[PDB]
Amino acid sequence: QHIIPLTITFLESFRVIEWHKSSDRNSLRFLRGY
RNA sequence: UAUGUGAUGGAACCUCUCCGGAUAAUUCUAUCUCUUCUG
Repeated sequence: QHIIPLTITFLESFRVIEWHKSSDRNSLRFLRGY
């Protein structure tokens, strides 16, 4: 197979969602911020 | 650490309301100090 590397260089900041359980991955807190 | 024919989340102002305020002449006279030995 062939591998094509990619790089993403952020500039200022970005948003991160927190960890959720497998059974609770369809809540409002997960759908928003997906 | 995703799973793939489908992600406007850049898709949302911690915004709004509240006298560091009130009262006071930089003025002025009565003592202080305890053990003395027969008196």
